[PDB]
Amino acid sequence: DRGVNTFSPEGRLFQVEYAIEAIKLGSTAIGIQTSEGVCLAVEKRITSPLMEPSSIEKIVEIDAHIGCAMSGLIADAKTLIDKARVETQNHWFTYNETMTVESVTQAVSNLALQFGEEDADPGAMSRPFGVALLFGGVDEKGPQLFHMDPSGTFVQCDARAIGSASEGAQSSLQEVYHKSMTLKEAIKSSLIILKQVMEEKLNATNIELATVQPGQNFHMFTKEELEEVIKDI
Amino acid sequence: SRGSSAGFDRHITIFSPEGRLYQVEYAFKAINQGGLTSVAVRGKDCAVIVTQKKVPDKLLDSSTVTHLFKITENIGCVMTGMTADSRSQVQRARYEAANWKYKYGYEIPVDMLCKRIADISQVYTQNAEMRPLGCCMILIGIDEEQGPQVYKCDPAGYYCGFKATAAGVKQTESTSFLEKKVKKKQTVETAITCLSTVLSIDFKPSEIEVGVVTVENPKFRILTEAEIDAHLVALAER
Amino acid sequence: NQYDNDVTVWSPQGRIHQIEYAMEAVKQGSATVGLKSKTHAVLVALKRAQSELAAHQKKILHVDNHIGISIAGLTADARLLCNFMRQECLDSRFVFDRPLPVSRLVSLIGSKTQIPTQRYGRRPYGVGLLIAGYDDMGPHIFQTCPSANYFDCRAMSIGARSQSARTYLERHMSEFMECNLNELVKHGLRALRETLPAEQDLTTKNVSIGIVGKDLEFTIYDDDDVSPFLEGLEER
Amino acid sequence: SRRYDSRTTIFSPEGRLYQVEYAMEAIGHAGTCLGILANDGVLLAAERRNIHKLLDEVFFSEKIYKLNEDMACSVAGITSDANVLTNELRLIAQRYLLQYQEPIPCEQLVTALCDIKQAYTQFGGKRPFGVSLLYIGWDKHYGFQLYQSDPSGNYGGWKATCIGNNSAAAVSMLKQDYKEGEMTLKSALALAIKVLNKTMDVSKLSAEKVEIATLTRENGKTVIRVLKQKEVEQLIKKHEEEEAKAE
Amino acid sequence: TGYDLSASTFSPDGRVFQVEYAMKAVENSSTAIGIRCKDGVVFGVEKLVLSKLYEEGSNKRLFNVDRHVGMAVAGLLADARSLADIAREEASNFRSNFGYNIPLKHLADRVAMYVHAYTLYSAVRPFGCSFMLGSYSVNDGAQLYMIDPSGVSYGYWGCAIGKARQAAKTEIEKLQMKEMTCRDIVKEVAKIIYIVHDEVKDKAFELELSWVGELTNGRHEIVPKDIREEAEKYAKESLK
Amino acid sequence: RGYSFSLTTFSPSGKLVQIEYALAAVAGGAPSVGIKAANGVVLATEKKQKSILYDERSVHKVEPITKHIGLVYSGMGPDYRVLVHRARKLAQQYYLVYQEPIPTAQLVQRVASVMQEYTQSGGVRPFGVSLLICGWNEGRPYLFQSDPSGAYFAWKATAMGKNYVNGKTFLEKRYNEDLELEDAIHTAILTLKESFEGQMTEDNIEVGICNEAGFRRLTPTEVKDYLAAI
Amino acid sequence: SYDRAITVFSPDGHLFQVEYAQEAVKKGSTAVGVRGRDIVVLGVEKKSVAKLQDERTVRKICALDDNVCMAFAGLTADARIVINRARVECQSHRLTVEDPVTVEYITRYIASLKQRYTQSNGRRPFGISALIVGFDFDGTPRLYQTDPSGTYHAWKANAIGRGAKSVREFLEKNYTDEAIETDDLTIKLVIKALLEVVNIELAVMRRDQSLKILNPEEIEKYVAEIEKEKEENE
Amino acid sequence: SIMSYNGGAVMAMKGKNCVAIAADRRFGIQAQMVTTDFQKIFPMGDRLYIGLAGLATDVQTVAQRLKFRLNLYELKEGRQIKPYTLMSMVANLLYEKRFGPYYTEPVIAGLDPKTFKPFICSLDLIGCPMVTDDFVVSGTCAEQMYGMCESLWEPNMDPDHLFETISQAMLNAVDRDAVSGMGVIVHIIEKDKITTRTLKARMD
Ligand SMILES: [K+]
Ligand SMILES: [Mg+2]
Ligand SMILES: [Mg+2]
Repeated sequence: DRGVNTFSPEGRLFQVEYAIEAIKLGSTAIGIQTSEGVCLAVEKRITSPLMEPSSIEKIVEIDAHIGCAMSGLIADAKTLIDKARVETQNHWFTYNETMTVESVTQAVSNLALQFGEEDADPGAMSRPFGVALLFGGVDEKGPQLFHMDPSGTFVQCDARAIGSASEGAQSSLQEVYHKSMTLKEAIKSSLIILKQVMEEKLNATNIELATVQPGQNFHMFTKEELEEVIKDI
Repeated sequence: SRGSSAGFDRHITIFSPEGRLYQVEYAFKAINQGGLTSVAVRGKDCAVIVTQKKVPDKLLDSSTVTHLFKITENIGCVMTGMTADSRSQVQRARYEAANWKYKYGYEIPVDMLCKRIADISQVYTQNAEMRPLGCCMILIGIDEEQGPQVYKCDPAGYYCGFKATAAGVKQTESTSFLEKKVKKKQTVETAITCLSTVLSIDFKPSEIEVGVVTVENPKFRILTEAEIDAHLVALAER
Repeated sequence: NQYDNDVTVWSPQGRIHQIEYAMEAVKQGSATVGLKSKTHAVLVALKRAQSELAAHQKKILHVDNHIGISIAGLTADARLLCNFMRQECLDSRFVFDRPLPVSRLVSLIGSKTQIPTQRYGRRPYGVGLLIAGYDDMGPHIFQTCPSANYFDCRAMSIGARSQSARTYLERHMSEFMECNLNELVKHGLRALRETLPAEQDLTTKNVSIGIVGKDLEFTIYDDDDVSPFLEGLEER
Repeated sequence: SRRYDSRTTIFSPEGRLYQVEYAMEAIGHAGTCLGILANDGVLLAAERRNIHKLLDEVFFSEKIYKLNEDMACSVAGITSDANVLTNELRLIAQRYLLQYQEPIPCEQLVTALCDIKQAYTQFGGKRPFGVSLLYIGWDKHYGFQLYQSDPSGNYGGWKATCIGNNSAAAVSMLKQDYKEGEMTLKSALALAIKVLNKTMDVSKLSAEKVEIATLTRENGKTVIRVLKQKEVEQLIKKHEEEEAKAE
Repeated sequence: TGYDLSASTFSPDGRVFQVEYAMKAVENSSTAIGIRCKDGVVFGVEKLVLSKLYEEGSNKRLFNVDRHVGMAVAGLLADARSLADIAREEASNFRSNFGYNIPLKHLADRVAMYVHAYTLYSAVRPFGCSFMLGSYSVNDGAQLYMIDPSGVSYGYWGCAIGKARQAAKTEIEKLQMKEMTCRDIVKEVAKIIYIVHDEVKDKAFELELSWVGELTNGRHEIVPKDIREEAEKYAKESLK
Repeated sequence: RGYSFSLTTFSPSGKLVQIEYALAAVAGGAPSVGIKAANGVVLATEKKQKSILYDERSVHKVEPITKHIGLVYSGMGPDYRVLVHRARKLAQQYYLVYQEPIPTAQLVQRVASVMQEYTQSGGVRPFGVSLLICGWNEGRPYLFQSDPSGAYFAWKATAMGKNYVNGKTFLEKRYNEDLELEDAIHTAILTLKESFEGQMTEDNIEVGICNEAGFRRLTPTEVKDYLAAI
Repeated sequence: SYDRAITVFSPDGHLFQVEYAQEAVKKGSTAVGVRGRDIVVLGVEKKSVAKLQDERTVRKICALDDNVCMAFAGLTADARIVINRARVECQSHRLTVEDPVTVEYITRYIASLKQRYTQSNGRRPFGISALIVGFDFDGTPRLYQTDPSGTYHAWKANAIGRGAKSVREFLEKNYTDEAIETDDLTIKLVIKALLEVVNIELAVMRRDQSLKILNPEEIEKYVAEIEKEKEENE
Repeated sequence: SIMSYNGGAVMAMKGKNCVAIAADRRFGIQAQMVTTDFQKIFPMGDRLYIGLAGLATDVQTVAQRLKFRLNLYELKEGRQIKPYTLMSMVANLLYEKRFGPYYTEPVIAGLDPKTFKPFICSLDLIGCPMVTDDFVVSGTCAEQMYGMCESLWEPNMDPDHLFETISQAMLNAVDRDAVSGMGVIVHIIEKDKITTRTLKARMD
């Protein structure tokens, strides 16, 4: 036993590497960035028919122009999402403008590595967050997707998958992704790929999908709108 | 029991199964790492401290090699043990003495200063996060009612007033020498004779340091080489 | 093992393993090169892309008009340090109405990063910086480390396979002081290109350049803006 | 620092709090202590461990503590820890009385203390208090009551119960002899001596070795009395007389 | 050892190995020396060049800690620099509270107590550095102090720290420094550095020289370039 | 800012071993005796006096807390000194609020409670001492003991430190409740003689008494007189 | 103050203190919730029986506010703490918004409390799960569950505690429109679910009508009425 | 004046093996009477009472805070508090607020719980105690009360004569004070009993 801020001989923080291992236990989430908008899609991973599927939220609205898909330890993600929300509203309060997707991601990523046990203020964070995040949104740079992991590294991505089946899903995303791809193609592609990589047979109640478009605010798809896109299978 | 150990009782100041504090016992061994011995004796008229002055090098400025310290103008001190620890305990003593005078309007009694330093050492024997200081302090001064005083405290937080005493590598041999001498019914002579016997050296005046306080001249005084020489010469002629 | 988990435990060889292990974070970052002439300081960096669809990682950050940095090691520590540096530069302009001298900023980094190397439960910063600046004493290239030590450099390279860059920089450093700016950047790029596997080449996707000097505020060049520096093309 | 930390407030692999369980072993070895609810009162009966020697007998009891006008308690476990907790109970009781100008309902006092005990098992990295308590009292909401709490900060109300040495054996005896809805202070006192006579394996039970306190109501006022040694001898005699008719 | 993981733990023989291990970090450092003479103190440092890419001047190991006090260091350089800041703060505060240049002895004792405080606790580690403090004034004369990681502080006629410590001390002992001047001693400091330098094991070094004396009017200053170079030339030619 | 975790914890068998080990320090300490007479209390202790070099009168084991309360201990002396200072400070705090000298029992409760803290509080060990506390208030004598756990007990007579088990059975076959103070001094000294080794003088035992006139140490010359008859 | 990290990651991404808190829940008394059409029911296993226990003092079903209540499985002391914090919060919400809390709101509050105790220095996680039930302003009935990790979900019906695995298996097969058409059957569905591992404390909340607890004479009616039916089925 | 805002008067008086304490019954706010049964004398013991005049909110707060402290004292000590000791306890509580005081000036009357010796005292609002062998007064009609007491009080009065004296002293005092009165309550405290009376009194 050793402290939460110990480096390994390879130059990584044990706790961060281990938090990255927790992401591999999460459900798969997919993001795709097109010139017409970004879409976020996530495997819900229903563990019983008694569970209400709509009470699983893994895509969340940050602001009207920004959504967030998460994988890993879901409870950990709450404080990050709240922080993203509060930051975008603070930016709006002060500057009377919308915050960029990259700025929101950056602010959240600055919380990654703020854990420890002797510097330590309240009972502030004792360990890293076991979460990866995809922030998808629209600002004046146009449509944009960013990925963040527990190390605080964040980066823009044309398409990205996270969670258990991300290696495979990412391989399928390299194959289908092109820059001139439409949003409706990107939606179908991501559903096709979730279908492959999911352990449960895909249907309209065990996935979630959301978009953000230049024209339009963050939109979570309904059972009915999902059924429409599921028909192509 | 008999040298038994459980848990962390050799690493921090917790009780061993016998009720011992091994870390405190080890602080006593740290005292002997310096390799020096110190002696102090009290008469009716004066109190004296003598210690070894080892200057192997001579690239050293020998005026800065000393274990004799002024605490107040009337309180002197010899430190035996780890040097930096010793210096720290001297600062604390100076601070305690100045503060006493500020609050109470009269010079700290030697017994009170010693007690205070011992009470502070005690805290390190009971709180796990710091070590004891590996050092021993002997204090001399004149009290207005009791006369000359010598006091010693140690890393266990024990303290006492003495007729004579010693510290460091040859403590037990100096104690025996002083015991057989005190058992019968000149204070600087006794101190330097004791030290010279137990080390078997017969000193040059630059190989010891001597500090005194007297009823007539209560200001702590450090002897010069010449003054020490005059005592060494006076002993040599028996 | 009993000496390698705490920055407050000296080993019997007079080492602190946690600091050495933090230094491995920087050896594993992608390489960057720093060099200077009489008039300019330039940074050049290789950016990694986690996949083909990911964007290449930022390696070069603006600190003030007269200072920029290149990073290797944990990005999050790089951002925290860069924010500290930015703040010290603002403070100095607030108080004195003049740029903070580069050597004084580097000292401040040394003090700040040394602190956690001596306290229980804290850790070194796992980031190494190359710092390009210009002030009254002319161009500078400094290097900072997880040990909190820092160095003033004619040129330097850090990160993976940077030993190759170092060897190129030594070979040509007697030329640097009198290079015009294009020559100097060409030198940086060649040193960086030595760190690359024989198959791999410098592209506009993977090179980032930072420049400051007598005529020029700290400026960052990415993507289409590095093309003028790459052609260029001395080698073979 | 990490190296020396016991880690007193963490779970074991089976969802257990080891320090709590070990405290409960300390209590299992302490002087036996029972309480019995009757229709017209409540009692506590405890084995004395300060018994005897050249001891001096200076306080009104050894292990029975008055908490306020309407409540008393007894303890089993680490005595010094018990002195901290009973002192805190008194304070909680007076804080309630300050604020509401009526006495603290018995259950609310127990609960307040149990929250402190719980906290010591969840944060702070300290050892828990090695104490179980029986509480007796009267309040205007539920009348005569008896409660038990333990080092986890768990508690419950009881019609009769036991803590300390040979508890399991005492609770057997009570389950059989205790008449729900039909006990008096006189029948509960006899039952107490019966159970203490079984559970003190220190064979021929004596008055010098037990403490009994009763809590009753008289003229709209709560009365809390520690039985004198003449009353305790007299009840032991009536239990010795009662063993035969049985022959 | 059992036993050697914390400065708050004595070993059974009464040692504090975390302090000893810090001493080892200094004893692996290249050598610095100080010499006190008739009219000042001179410092010299063997500054290893780990790369030819570094600037001539980089990793200075000689610092001004007040206008009248120089500091010469060996060991972990970040710990040394932080100690130079403590010394600076102590001298600055002294002037503010009492109104005059801090006496060297008093600054040495104060900074040594600070070093000492890092040798008692599991919460912190000992400094991995030893350092010398030098000054000159008309009232106090030339003074040279040295402090090690235990916080012990002594005054010296001549002193050496780092890996060729003992070899340096035996060369220093051949000088009659009491009767010599700074202008003479620089040459001898350079000479001694070239002797103890192991030019097989670790090629290439810069010599770093500073002084404080009558000839600088009690100011601590770099030795001027032309004088350094003549002392280097003397040292080099004395070797051959 | 400290070690915040406890250093005394429960073992699997429910023991607090740091306290048990503190008790072992007490048991290897120098002997102490307390006897409650009808009209007074006596405290006596052996001075572990090696070397003729000590000034015997320079430090004391038997100490006044107030005019009417005194102390002795067995175990580690420097720990005792801490508790003497706190008891004194507690006695004055009480006097400032109530303007009445602190009853012996109230003083013991407050001191025991400080001892309890050191069995639970972060980063410390218990005290390796047991105290004996004597006093006179409400026209009546008191004798108490307080242990490293912070538990206390009221005694008619007791012994602690080396050879205490035998001291207690000695007192058991020798104390009565109607015994005068001058006689109780005699038997206290006899109880120490049971486990002395070395031949007693008035310079290597220390005796304190408590009665209506208050608490004080006996002088060397008073002890010497009681030592004639022993 | 105690700044030790207690819950940390292990090498394969696990938070072991949280998993151990979860083992404490699995050794707790079984608790079952079913969301009916216009009723919501909670029931819980024995505790000990024990003839001498005052039944009132050990209920494992608790009102949070007029329109929300909960049951728990796991460490009872820990539960009391969570319960009081939620009660405090229901009153804050009422204060600052002048509506009663939704069942979700307070579920979400309890969950983030629990999550904080998995990511804060000096604290172990809470050793409990909770079933939280009630009605929103619009009349929609609600059953939520929380666990020591701070995860929370809505359920049609669910169990927690010892033998939650099998009881959840039973509910999956037995929860149908027919079993919850009326209130009597909804209540029976809970009691049959418990009798599968199990005595039995039980309580109901009707739309608007506030929390009724049953009643050991009214309970053993349903006990005998299911027990004799699982003998005909042999 | 802050002390005249609610008005009110209390006194205590010493006899032969007995003490008396009395108070007016008015609670008013400046000119307005609000209530005529307001309690100002609080038992602190079977044979020991404290009467408080001054600002009514602090009369109540001091009584409640004191009782808190006394209840803990009695639980922790063997015993019932001595009169002199209650005085010190009150002094201490008031002087804690030395720089933002409670606006109340108490009187204490009791008998020692062992010796049954009579005790009276008063304290000022920052806790200066005054013990006397005759009488003490506190309130808006202190001068009126001193005139009566100084003229009527004699030594060694039996319970009956003590009652008549304290009553006549209070009644005639408060009848020269606009903001004291609306009734008077008197407690006579003896070894074996407490006698509590309300007096027939002017209600203007
Ligand atoms: K210690
Ligand atoms: Mg009137
Ligand atoms: Mg009127």
